Amino acid sequence: MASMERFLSVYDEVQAFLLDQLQSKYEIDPNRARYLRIMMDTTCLGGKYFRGMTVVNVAEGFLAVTQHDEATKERILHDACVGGWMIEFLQAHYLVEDDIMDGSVMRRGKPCWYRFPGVTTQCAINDGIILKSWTQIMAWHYFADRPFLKDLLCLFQKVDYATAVGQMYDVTSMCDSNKLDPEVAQPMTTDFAEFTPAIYKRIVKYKTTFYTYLLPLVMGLLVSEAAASVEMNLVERVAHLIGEYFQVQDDVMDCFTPPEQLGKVGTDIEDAKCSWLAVTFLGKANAAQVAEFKANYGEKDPAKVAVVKRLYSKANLQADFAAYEAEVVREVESLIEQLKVKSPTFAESVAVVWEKTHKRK
Amino acid sequence: MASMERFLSVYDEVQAFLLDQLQSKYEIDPNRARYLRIMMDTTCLGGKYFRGMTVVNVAEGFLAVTQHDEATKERILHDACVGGWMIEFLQAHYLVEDDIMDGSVMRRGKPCWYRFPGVTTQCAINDGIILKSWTQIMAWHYFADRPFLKDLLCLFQKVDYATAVGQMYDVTSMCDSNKLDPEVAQPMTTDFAEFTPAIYKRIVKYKTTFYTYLLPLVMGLLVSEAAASVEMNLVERVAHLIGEYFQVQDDVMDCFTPPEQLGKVGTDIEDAKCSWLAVTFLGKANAAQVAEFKANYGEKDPAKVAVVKRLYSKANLQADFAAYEAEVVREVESLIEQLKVKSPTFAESVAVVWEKTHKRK
Ligand SMILES: COc1ccc([N+](=O)[O-])cc1O
Ligand SMILES: COc1ccc([N+](=O)[O-])cc1O
Ligand SMILES: [Zn+2]
Ligand SMILES: [Zn+2]
Ligand SMILES: [Zn+2]
Ligand SMILES: [Zn+2]
Repeated sequence: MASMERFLSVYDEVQAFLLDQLQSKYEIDPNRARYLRIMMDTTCLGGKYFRGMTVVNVAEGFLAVTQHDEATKERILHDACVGGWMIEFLQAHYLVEDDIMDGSVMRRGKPCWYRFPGVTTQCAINDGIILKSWTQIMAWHYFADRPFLKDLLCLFQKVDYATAVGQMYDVTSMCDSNKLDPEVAQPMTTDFAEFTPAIYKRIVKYKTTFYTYLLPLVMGLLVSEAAASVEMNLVERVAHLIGEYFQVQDDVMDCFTPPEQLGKVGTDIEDAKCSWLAVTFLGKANAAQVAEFKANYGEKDPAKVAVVKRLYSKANLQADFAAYEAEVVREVESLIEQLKVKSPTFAESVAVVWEKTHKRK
Repeated sequence: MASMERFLSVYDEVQAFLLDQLQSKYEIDPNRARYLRIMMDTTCLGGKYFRGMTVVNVAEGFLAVTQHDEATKERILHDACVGGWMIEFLQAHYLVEDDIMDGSVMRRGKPCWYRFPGVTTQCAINDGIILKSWTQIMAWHYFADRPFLKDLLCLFQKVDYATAVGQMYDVTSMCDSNKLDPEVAQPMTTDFAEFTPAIYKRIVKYKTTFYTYLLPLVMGLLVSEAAASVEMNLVERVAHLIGEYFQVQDDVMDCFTPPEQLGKVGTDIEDAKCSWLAVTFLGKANAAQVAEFKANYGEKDPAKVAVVKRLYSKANLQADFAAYEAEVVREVESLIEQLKVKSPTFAESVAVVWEKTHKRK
C-alpha cells in the first residue's frame, strides 16, 4: 500500500474514532460533532504532511531491513501513521493559536480558522485546545499496550513545551530583553542589538525544529523500537541543522515569494520579526544602511516596508543565502556520514528528509 | 506540618525547578525567566486552592489509617501537593484562555492577565499554553518512578479534554444546535428551547465538574495507591452532583453578588449564557414573562439587563434555589453513606468537600 494513501486512510479512521467517542462517552450531539469534524478537516488537512509522513518513511526504512511477520509490519505502519497524525494535529493546534496571536489573515490559501464567520476567536482558541487534546486521546487509545508509550508521551510533551517556549522567544524577539515586564507596554527595540545569529538560532531551534524535525525522526524510531539503533546526539544535531535551514527558507519566502504562491501576505517586516534577512542584513550593512533600516523597520506603512525590501535587495542577501546553504550542505552530509556508523538505514532516511527540504520550491 | 503551608512551600519548589530547568535545558535568559515567574505567580496564586488542597486532604485522610514509614508519609504528602499544583496550573491555563475568549475585564480583583500592559493577547494565549505544558513537565519530573504515573497522566488528559469539550458546550449554549456552522455567523436563539435542565447539566458536568471535583478526588486516591479502595462509579456520581451545585452557586452569584465581593462584573445575562437562573426562570414563567425575557436577554444594554434581573427577582428564584439545595443535600448524603461501605475514610473526605462547598459564602 502506498505510504500516502495509508496515511490518509488512517486520518479517516482516527477522525471516526474521535467523533464516535465524543458521542458514546462525552454526550455530544450531532451538530456539534459536525462542527468538530469540519474544524478537524479545515485545520489538519491541506498541507503537505511532511512531518507526519516522515514518521511513516522512517518506519518504512526499518521494515525493509528487519524480520517481521506481515501482521507486525502492518501494526508498525499503522502506529507510524497514528504517530504522524499526532504531530500533524499538534501543528494544527499551533497554527490555529498562532494565527489568532498574530492577527493573521490567510493560511494555505484560505482564511485563518478564527476568521470563519461561524467560528470567531472565542470558539477558535478552544478549538485549538481540543486539537492538542486529541493528540493525547489518540495516543492513549491506539498505543495503550505499546512498549514505547511512555517514551513517546514524554518526548511529545517535552517537544510541545519547547515549541511554546520558542513561540515566546519569537513573539518577544523585537523587544529589548532588559525591558521585558508584564506591567509595562513593550516598545520595539531601537538598537537591534539582539538581532544576532546566536539569538536567531535560539528562536528557530525552539519554535520549529523540535516539532518539525526532531519529533518525527524520533517518533519514527520509537514506533520501530529502533531508538537504541542510533546515536541520539547525532539525531538532535542533524534535526536542529535541517530545521534551521527550513526556517531560513521560510523567512526568505515571507519577504520575496508572491502571496499567491505563498498562501498568505508576509508581514515579518511590519511585525519587526527577528528574521534571517534582518539579522543577515545587519551583519553586512554600513552605518547609513543601518540607520535607514532602523527608520523603516517594524511599521505597517507600506512605504516603509518598501524601503526595507529595497535595502534587502541592494544588500545582495542572495549571496549570503548561497553561502549559508553551502555550509549547511557540508554539515548535513557530515552528520549523515556519522549516522551511518550505527545505522545506514536511518542515515538514508535522514538523507531523504534533507533532499526533500533542500529541493522544496 | 500544616497542610496549607506544605502546599505553598511545594509551589516555591516547583517554581524553582521549572525555572531552573528552563535555564539549564531550554537556553532561557534571566529576563524571560523573570517574566515567566511573574506570569506563574499572577495566574496560579491568589485563589483559595480548593482543588489542589482537596488532593492533599484526601491523602491525609488515608495517612491517618494506613501504616507507613515516616519517609513514606512525607513522600505521599509531597506527591499530593505536586498533583494538587498540577490541577491549579490546569485551572490557571483555562482561566487565562477563557478570559481572552470572553473578553473579560477582571479576575480575582485584578485585571485579567491578557490585559496587563506588557502581556497583550499575543503573549497571553501562549502563556496559557505554557501553563498547561508545565502540568506535564512537573508530572514527569516528580512522578517519573511512581507506580501511579500512567493512571494519573491518563486521567489528567481525559479530564482536560472533557473540560475543553465543556467549554465548547458553554460558548455555544445560546445558539440553536441545528444552525451551528463554521461558514455562517451564529445568531442567538430566539426560542430558548435548548435552555433546559438536561442541557444545562451537560454544560456544567463537562466545563467544571471533571476538573474541579472528579480530578482532585481521584488524584488523591492515586497518590495514596487507594483507588481500589473505593467504588469509582460512586466517586463519579458524587463529584458530578457536588460540582453541579458549585456551578449553580456561581451562576446565582454572577447575577446578584456585588462586583467588589465577586471580584469581577458578571456578564452572563449580556452574554446570553445558559445559566441556572435563566433555565429555572423559563421553567416557571408565564407567557408574558417569557416574552419579556426574550425581548431583553443577551444584550449589553444595561436597561435590558436590568429588566432581566427584575424578572428574576419577581420570579422568586430564591425558593427554587432552596428546593434545589435541599435535594442536593439528600442526594449527597446518600452517596456519602454508600461510600462508607468500602471506605469510611474516603467518605469522610467527601463529607468535608461537601461541607466546604455548601458553606461557601
Ligand atoms: C520532518 O521531515 C520533513 C520536513 C520538511 C520537509 N520538507 O520538504 O520541507 C521534508 C521532511 O521530510
Ligand atoms: C474539589 O474540592 C473542593 C472544591 C470546592 C470547594 N469549595 O468550598 O468551594 C471545596 C473543595 O474541597
Ligand atoms: Zn507567530
Ligand atoms: Zn514565516
Ligand atoms: Zn467562558
Ligand atoms: Zn460564572
